[PDB]
Amino acid sequence: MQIFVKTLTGKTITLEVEPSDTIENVKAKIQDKEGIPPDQQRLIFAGKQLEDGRTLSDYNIQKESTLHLVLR
Amino acid sequence: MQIFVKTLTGKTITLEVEPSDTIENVKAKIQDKEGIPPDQQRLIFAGKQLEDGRTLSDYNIQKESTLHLVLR
Repeated sequence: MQIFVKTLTGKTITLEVEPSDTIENVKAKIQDKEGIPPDQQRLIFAGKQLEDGRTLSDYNIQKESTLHLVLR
Repeated sequence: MQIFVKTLTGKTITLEVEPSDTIENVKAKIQDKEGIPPDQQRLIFAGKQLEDGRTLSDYNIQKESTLHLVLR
């Protein structure tokens, strides 16, 4: 399924993922596309910070869901 | 002066502040508006995490500056 990630600068990125994909895997996909190291990235969905040891399905993230990316 | 705070969901909040306002005071203003407890909020500006014991002027935050809010 496709998901969207918005940046602090107003950019939107589209990613192809599976509900069984891990958050760490998602961060890795972002690194590949934007060059941002996973340790400097924070992912938020519906006001909650997503953990690297959990999956998309655990957060009930559905197709065309939009995640927010924060930089540290 | 007015400042802007963006959320992980893409929402933008406008706040009225003074350069002498403390970060803790700013968090308190956000709590009043969004109901998010200050202990669950992280404020970032120009890539730096703002501390509760410092003021806006210390970070050279000027009118119409945009801060980023992160949830924990």
